[PDB]
Amino acid sequence: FSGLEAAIVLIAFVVVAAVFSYVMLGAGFFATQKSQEVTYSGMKQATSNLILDGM
Amino acid sequence: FSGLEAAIVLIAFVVVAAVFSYVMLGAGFFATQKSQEVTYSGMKQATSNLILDGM
Repeated sequence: FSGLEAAIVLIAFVVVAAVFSYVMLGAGFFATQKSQEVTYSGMKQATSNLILDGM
Repeated sequence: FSGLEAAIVLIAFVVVAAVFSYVMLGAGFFATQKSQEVTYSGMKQATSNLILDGM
């Protein structure tokens, strides 16, 4: 049994990690960038209120 | 009984040895050179992965 083949796999473990890492970050930024949008809209929802002024 | 004839055979033992030796090496290099190819392809199999980037 040789670690030469272990290397072959070690790539695969690392690569899928990096790809998941890659996407999760992308998934994550979008998660954040979405989480930001709802907040900006959230405050804009309340503060965009319009009012009847006087009689 | 004379070793003169033993020589005649001793050639034959040596020759088939050298031929087997000759081929086994050739069989062996190919074994190795094959063992290398699968490894190169093996890493190339994992690392050649392609990815969808972003939305």
